[PDB]
Amino acid sequence: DDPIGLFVMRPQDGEVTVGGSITFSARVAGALLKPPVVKWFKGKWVDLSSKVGQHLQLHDSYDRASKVYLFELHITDAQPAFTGSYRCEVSTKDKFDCSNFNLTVHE
Repeated sequence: DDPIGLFVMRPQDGEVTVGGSITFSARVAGALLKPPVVKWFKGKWVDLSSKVGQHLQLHDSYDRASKVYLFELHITDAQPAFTGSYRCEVSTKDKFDCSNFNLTVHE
């Protein structure tokens, strides 16, 4: 099957009800002197780090035992406009990867 890129685990499609909360995440193996770096997007160009607040938070962590980096995107009090196409981009010193996923907000 397909070549192994940077994602140990890719972000998945998600569904949430209006007012609900949902987490998206990515895992990357550290094997690397510096942590991989993540960016989350809505559409081609909206950088969600610019959108952090009552409805959106980001959290990055590392598990020493497994040497895996975890990147989380938390959406809270979901609104209908949050529906759509999203993307996770990860960089290391040597590689770049990305992964597309969708959010659907119901009700």
